[PDB]
Amino acid sequence: RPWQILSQALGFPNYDQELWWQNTAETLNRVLEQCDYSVHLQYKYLAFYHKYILPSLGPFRRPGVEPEYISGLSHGGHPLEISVKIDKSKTICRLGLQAIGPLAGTARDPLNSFGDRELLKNLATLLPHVDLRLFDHFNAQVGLDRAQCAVATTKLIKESHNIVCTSLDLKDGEVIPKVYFSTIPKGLVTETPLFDLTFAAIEQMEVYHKDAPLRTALSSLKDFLRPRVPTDASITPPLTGLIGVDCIDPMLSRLKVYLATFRMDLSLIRDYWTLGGLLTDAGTMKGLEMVETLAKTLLPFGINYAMKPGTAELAPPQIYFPLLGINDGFIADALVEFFQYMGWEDQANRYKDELKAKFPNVDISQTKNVHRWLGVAYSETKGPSMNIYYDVVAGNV
Amino acid sequence: RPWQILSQALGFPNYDQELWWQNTAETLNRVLEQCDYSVHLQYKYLAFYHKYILPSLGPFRRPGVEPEYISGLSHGGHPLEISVKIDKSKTICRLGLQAIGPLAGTARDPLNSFGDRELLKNLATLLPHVDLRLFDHFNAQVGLDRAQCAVATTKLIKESHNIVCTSLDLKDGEVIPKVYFSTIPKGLVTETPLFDLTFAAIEQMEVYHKDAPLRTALSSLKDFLRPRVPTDASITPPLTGLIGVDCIDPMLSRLKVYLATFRMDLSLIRDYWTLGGLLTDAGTMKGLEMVETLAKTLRLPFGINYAMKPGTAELAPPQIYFPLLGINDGFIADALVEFFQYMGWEDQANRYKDELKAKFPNVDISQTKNVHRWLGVAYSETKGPSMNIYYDVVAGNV
Amino acid sequence: RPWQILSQALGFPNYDQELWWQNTAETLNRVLEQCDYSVHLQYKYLAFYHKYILPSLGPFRRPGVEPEYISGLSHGGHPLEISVKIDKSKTICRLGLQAIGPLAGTARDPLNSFGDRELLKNLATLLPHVDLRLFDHFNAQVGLDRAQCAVATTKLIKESHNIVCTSLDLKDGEVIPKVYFSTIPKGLVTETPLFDLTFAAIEQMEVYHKDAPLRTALSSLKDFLRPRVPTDASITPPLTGLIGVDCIDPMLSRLKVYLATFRMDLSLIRDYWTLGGLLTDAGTMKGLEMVETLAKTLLPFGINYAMKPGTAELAPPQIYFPLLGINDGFIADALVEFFQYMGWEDQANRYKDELKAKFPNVDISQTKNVHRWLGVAYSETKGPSMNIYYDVVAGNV
Amino acid sequence: RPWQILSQALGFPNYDQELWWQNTAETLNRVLEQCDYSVHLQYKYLAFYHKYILPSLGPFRRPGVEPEYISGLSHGGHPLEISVKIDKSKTICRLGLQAIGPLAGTARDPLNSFGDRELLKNLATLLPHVDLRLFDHFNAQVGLDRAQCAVATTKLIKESHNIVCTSLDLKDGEVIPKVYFSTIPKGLVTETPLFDLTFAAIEQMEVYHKDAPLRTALSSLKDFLRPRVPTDASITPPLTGLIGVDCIDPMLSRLKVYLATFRMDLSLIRDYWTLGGLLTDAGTMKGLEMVETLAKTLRLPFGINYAMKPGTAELAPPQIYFPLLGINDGFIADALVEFFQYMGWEDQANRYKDELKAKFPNVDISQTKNVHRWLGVAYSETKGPSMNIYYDVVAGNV
Ligand SMILES: CC(C)=CCSP(=O)(O)OP(=O)(O)O
Ligand SMILES: CC(C)=CCSP(=O)(O)OP(=O)(O)O
Ligand SMILES: CC(C)=CCSP(=O)(O)OP(=O)(O)O
Ligand SMILES: CC(C)=CCSP(=O)(O)OP(=O)(O)O
Repeated sequence: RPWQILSQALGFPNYDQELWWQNTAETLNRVLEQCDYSVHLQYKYLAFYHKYILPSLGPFRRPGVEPEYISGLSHGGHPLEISVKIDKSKTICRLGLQAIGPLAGTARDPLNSFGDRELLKNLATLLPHVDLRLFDHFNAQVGLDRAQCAVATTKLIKESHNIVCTSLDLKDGEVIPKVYFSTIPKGLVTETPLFDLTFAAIEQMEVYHKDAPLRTALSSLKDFLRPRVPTDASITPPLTGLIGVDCIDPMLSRLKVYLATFRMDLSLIRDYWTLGGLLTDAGTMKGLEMVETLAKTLLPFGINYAMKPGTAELAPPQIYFPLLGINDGFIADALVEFFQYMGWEDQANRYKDELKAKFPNVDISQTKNVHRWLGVAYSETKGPSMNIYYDVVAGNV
Repeated sequence: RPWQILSQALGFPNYDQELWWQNTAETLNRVLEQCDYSVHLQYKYLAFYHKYILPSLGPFRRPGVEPEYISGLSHGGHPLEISVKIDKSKTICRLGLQAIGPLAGTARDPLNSFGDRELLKNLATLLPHVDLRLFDHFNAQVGLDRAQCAVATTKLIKESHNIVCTSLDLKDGEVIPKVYFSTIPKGLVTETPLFDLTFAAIEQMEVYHKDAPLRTALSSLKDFLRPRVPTDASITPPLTGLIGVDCIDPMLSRLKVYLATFRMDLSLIRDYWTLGGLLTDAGTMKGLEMVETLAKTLRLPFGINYAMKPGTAELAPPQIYFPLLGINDGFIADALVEFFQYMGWEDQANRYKDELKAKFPNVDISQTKNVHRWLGVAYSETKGPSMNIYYDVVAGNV
Repeated sequence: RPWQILSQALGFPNYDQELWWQNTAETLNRVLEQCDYSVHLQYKYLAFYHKYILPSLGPFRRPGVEPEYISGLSHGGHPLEISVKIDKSKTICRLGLQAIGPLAGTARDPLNSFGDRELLKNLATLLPHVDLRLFDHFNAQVGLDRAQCAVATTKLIKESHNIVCTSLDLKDGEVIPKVYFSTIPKGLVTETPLFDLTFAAIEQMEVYHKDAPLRTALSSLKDFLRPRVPTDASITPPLTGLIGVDCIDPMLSRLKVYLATFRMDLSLIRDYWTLGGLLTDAGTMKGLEMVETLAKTLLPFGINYAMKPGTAELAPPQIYFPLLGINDGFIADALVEFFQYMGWEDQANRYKDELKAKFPNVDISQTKNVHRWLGVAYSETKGPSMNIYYDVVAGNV
Repeated sequence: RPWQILSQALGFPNYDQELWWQNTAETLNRVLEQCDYSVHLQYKYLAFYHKYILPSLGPFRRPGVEPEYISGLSHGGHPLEISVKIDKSKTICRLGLQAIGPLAGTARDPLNSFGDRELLKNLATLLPHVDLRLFDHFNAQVGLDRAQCAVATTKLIKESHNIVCTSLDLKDGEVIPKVYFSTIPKGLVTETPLFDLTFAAIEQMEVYHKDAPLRTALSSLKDFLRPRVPTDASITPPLTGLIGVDCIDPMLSRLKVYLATFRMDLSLIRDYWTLGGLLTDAGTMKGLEMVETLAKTLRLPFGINYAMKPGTAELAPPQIYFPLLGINDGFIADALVEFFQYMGWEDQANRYKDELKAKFPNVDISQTKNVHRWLGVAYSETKGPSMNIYYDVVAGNV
């Protein structure tokens, strides 16, 4: 099996990397098999994961060994998630991580400011299509000096001592990086409103200055958000908490503005999904039925407005439902029912057996931590989609 | 001696680092001694150099071993310079380099786009006051993807396959990084005028949006440069070829706009120094006599560097850089002694030649023409006159 | 293809490693395909080669870039060879290299004394069955301090500034290391006879002291060699120039004593093969016919006497014929004829097309450097074998 | 100060190295100052420590972070000791460590079999006089394959999962390595008596075969030890538990055979020191009074170390090591002052307590019982009396 072959061939530089492999790689290889990646792509991705991702993941938190840096990405504080993006026809595997520098969570690096850019630099000599210009732009806008980072750690819980995180889409035989920047540490430290920081950083992008359509989309977005998020410097949800970009040509990159809120009823779902009455068309409304049916059939909620250069009109967001604390057997039964509702008969018939087989060390009918998030979207061109985000480590124990 | 002691204590991870040390570290230790750094600071800076700078310098170009990446920083293609900044009261040592990545000058990294940021990342965990925000800003504005980098190499000579370089001021017991970004590769690849892209990148700075004084200074600078540099996309002089920042809090960083030109007579020196008649005050005019006297007392382009700081609205006179490559180093030393006497820097005059000899003991500096590379001169209202001398250390040692 | 997939997944830490891959890995993957290794084993070996062997190979000598260390292993000074061991039924791929330290061929490391042990140390945490005790034993016996190493470089050509080299058999899904130690630098520097050094080092082995059979074999070997090699300190072939061991349990390791000579006529072949009349049995004589037929159908010659603990009697040696300077098209036609002589019809029918396909950048009917060595052996239990050693780099240009 | 200056210049690759430095480097710099090393040598040894020793020390065991490998070298499981060797005329500083590989104490490396040789390889390219031949010889004789290593861990406590450790004498402006190999894991796994395997490994040395004097010394040693240590495979005292060599030319290396025992009265001290009546001369007998006086003036085993050199046929008296773990460090200091007065080392007596305090400023050394770990004493005919004091640096700093 590819994960086993690579272990045999490569070994491990240190014990932390060995443990990360022993607790994630079998699962990943299972995911890639189940999403119908060829064997050559299984090897591609697993070898990549070994060489580039294992060293970025830092120490493997476990009984008796408490890392200086604790991630918010998972229940046990491990900076890793594996996610699937499901259509009608295909499923795509993705990794989400924080790349942990070797002084992270200590005075020389209080918010783990460097690990993600170091990974991306390695990715840029590895991969011909990786572009760091949007990364560098937002790092310059929302990054903090060391003194500022220290101040931020006094005002945030241990699981939120971070500015950046990274995802890698394993798609089209390639690795496609995306990054997300948190606005919160900068908001806190400079006592600037999150709304102003977020849009100030966006409006200084080189692509913003060249693309009139993007400027039109953002002004619509701004007009929707301005009345709904704080005008002052509080961290009072609903709030503009992350900015997302693809690490590709800035003209092709999607710009992502993520709201976080703890409150989500039907009125709020409607309001977010339709941008307050702005989107009334039949595609948007079909999406909204889907989201409402999902809520019925079933950490902050997330609303992610994604914009692309050359497009003047906003689309409906992706909405993220937190699943931490809900039984994983129930979630699986709920998703099967939702998949039948969508007419995704093949996804419905396989979901629960393939979930078991991803996570053989665990009884999903007893766990509550393995599904962490679910995102749903509807695109005008691409159709409906579902993202399921798993705490791999929780599922491997 | 410190450079010897660190060799014995540290050794070398590879032969290229050993050769770098053997061709630069004696000289550097000499310079620090001559600028009256304490012994503890000599160790501090030499140990730092060994740990952080040696691995960043790449292969040591020499007969039989042609690196894939050739730097424009020195005559022999070595990515290193050492410079001294001389006042009346003190002398400061500084290093200039390019941090060479391990695939530099090959298809995976045609313009050496990553080494400098990697060095700076290491400097940020080392040093409590290092800030990368201006670095990242300009890297986003003037940097290029791989395909663009490959295009750029087809339009530039081998010595100009670069976007960034780094300097380290060894001052106040600290290491203070500065970086410089070339506008040329982006100008060439996007077929944009250098003036436009330089100012477009500056005007998108976070500090530009917060600081009215800086905007005002740049607006005056723009009015002066717009008529004097190309409005088209040519690389002809005078041109806006580099943008410089300090890797510190953006509010305290100096923003530097560097012109390169090959033509420099007395009228041009006047025009640059006074910003075309804009500066007429007595401090400016004293600076101008000094610079005129230097030009009289004495290939690469001339440089003119306008340096602007947040919170200051008015432009100051630039620093002017005289190129010295190809002029005998014994002559340059005699000229500098005379200039130092003119300034009333009697102590600097009396020591300059003997210290020059002692900086470069393994080569007869009176026979060479490549060791002094540049000379910069400035006058500040608050600081007084200054001189920067930039040496091709490797040419002084091989 | 696996070599391509790994390139894509892994990239390269530096340009030298990239060039080594671009000039050897396609060939290796071709060899492994032709010897019928499964795809999973192709990935195993190619991933291993990338992680462990590429960094050990040092700079890639090429026009404009002259390394400080020049290896004798190949025509262009590259420290690599790939070899095949051919039976009737199977073919085994092996790598031979010198692991180049980062100060090799300079004053801090004049004979490249450290790179091979550093590779083996990495192999010992990678592989459960690797044993370093025989390595360390012979390193202690024939290794030299820095001053001695400097003296040795003044008395040897640049291509002989070495004490150790390494081979890796790619067999049974495993990597099996072997090492060879040169007696010459120590002989030269201490003005000790090679015969005395070689046997002194052997007789101080822990296994020699425990195994009466081995002591009996070596005393027979000593009685054969003593009259035929110098009693003085000259490097006058025939001479005892290398000692070989397997990096496994000392009780299972074969101990190999290699003679080098520039003179090889029928009388000498006979004398070496039969240990001077000592071996007269029908197995030995069939071997000898085979070797004689090979010579007829077609750097020093090599004679390698291999002994194993628990066996009191000597076996016939392996004899190594240097092929440098003989046309590679001719060698292929000669080997095809020899394979027919042996009744290895399948090996005969495939040898020349598979040779072409290993080395697609080159016209074998014009080159003289690609076959470097041929070894032949006959074992009482295992049967006849042939080892062919290729200059991979010469074959890739 | 040098330890501060190197921190500022070098920083740390990871937090474990930072913590090591923060808990040992001040103390080390203190020791070097107190032994009258020049400032240049302080830098030399501190820079060396940073580059070569910090990464070899592994994780820094502390509350909340339990490393996979736990060393027996110190009370807190930290693989480091600092020791001073005191004469009448000088004091020499030495480091003892285990070089912790990155899979140590796990299935891929159960007895930490590789870190020490990796450090020594780095030392061989650093230092012109380092020689690995004796290291490799004993590693071949007493080392174990992985399966054997896993068996050994089932028969030994966690603090004894080791085969090798390393010491570095900081002497003559140089670093001189020594290594020690434990015979215990091989004794246990092969069910061989410790006496037999110790001498079997020694007798296969290349130098043993060339040097009649060394063979004669060992033959006398064997006659003395054979009746006193087990003839069976038990780990009971007295036992031959370590073999020591210098990593230098085998002809100049001292070969050290160390006994460990828990029982030490005046008759036993006499028996060990005189090799059972074998040594009766006036130098030996003066040494013996000294050692008797030390025992009177004052848990781990006692150590007795017989040290033999090629070209010497006759045995000398051993060095005897008194274990001090569990005895108050204020008391030990008062005892040593008294012993120093007895020796007529008035200067050593007058400074010992104040320097002890200043070596360990972040802990009150009068309250601790773990800081002095061992005391060794020797007498040479050619060299005079000596004392080695071994400190648990980490226990003195945390
Ligand atoms: C960081 C979290 C929990 C979600 C980010 S939204 P995403 O990038 O995972 O979703 P897409 O890949 O854009 O479909
Ligand atoms: C890199 C070159 C040739 C010139 C840079 S100007 P500088 O930064 O060296 O001069 P100052 O340090 O600003 O005085
Ligand atoms: C070093 C050279 C050219 C030959 C060594 S003999 P070998 O080990 O390659 O042959 P075997 O693998 O023992 O059949
Ligand atoms: C490692 C331990 C506890 C004792 C070793 S004896 P030593 O080598 O430290 O003493 P000397 O350096 O030989 O004086």
